[PDB]
Amino acid sequence: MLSEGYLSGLEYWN
Amino acid sequence: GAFAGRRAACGAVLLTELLERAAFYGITSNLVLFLNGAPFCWEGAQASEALLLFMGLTYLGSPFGGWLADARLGRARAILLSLALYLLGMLAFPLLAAPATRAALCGSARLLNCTAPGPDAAARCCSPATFAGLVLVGLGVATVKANITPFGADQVKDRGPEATRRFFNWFYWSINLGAILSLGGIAYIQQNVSFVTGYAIPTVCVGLAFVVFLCGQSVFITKPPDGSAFTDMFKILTYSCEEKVEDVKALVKIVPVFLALIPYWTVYFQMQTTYVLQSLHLRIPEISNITTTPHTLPAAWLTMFDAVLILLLIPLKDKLVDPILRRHGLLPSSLKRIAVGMFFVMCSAFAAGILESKRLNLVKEKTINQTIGNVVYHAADLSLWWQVPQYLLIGISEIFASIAGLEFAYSAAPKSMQSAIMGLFFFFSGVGSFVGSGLLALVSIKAIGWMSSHTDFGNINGCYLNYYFFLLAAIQGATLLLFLIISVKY
Repeated sequence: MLSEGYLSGLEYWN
Repeated sequence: GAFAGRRAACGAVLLTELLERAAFYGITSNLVLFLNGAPFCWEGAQASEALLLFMGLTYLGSPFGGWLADARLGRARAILLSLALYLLGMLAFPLLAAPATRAALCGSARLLNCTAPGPDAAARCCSPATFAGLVLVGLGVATVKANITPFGADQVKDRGPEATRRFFNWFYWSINLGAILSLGGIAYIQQNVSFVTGYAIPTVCVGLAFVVFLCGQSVFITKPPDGSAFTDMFKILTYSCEEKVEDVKALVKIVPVFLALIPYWTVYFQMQTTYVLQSLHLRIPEISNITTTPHTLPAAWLTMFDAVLILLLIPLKDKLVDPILRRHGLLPSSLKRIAVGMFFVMCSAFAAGILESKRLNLVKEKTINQTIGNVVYHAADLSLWWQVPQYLLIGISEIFASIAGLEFAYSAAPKSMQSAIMGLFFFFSGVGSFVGSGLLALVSIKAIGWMSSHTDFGNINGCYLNYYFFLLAAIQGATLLLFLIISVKY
């Protein structure tokens, strides 16, 4: 929940 | 030219994201406190499962909201309608918060058959209004969460990939900063100044987000719908009863780990709600230096402590763990990191269980009266600083488990199905929240019963919540052991 940050992130860093 | 234009566009998107995250973390923080503070005060675990179902509804509507968006309706118009319903709900809530509008909108107790002596009658009266507000807010934030990331994504992607990387670094930073600022300011206002203004500030926040996203639409870069291949997977699934093989591989690879993570998100949202409740029933310090009726240290401030540790760890976590865990006798894998996170959250749940047992043993002797919010809460002489260990464990487990799960899901799925696996992730998180609420309903009901006491509104100091915490810890440990066994045979 609080990490939706790094999660969209994985997405595009990808 | 192009720099300035795309920069203004992504900045508008960033402002909308920050404001929506702020409103969300504001309303979700002190919801449990206000649900028992207002005259429609529910019964403890009742407000707990209310917040649990709110979060579960959000995370369940997220994938369906994304489907509806990439469906017949337009993405930008979808975000517009989502923000409209979000503003509607965040305006309905202060109406419940303000005495005059509270009495007006909800309805007098003499018309809805609320003449029974007790606080349960006002709850029966004002339940539908609050539930409608909650469902509207949940659907709105679900669609917004599902839509806003791909929106700015395609808004920035057109130029170059490094632009997307910079924009989404800014996105992560703005999300975390909005979370921290919202938690701090809004929770302080709610808990120590006024519930009315405490909810009204999220309202003007959502209003600003809506108006800036409306005036941004003129200078935005719209995108027609693509097809929302969730319809394709649904068609395949219902007809079975080159997308075929990709679909089957994606599902067979994604569903087991997320099924294992369902109890983890259960215990995560349970952390949130029931630890807010436990801190309400624990000892709270005093900031009464220049204050009468001391301002209480917010459980949302404790959650801010958690989130700021997340922020301080994640980059440092990468930088230190990766090079050392490369050459380590404890080599990490995605599944092994998920297992480590599950073990950490099991330890945190065990610590919470022991803490609740000690709290009961202490309150069995004496009791103090700290007036958190506008209603008194019977507590024992045990400071809430003992919740910091379990909060830290749950935070580090959050990092480990969630990041490892997302890495495995993305590395074990095709490129196009990234939105599908994200939707399924949020869906299974909502499923976890629903399972948690259901488990709470089951442990609370008198059928077998572990903590009823006929009074759960403020008399939970005699209720056995530590038994439910230990039951959740045991379920988490069983899922961890099953994941370990599947790890052997794979």
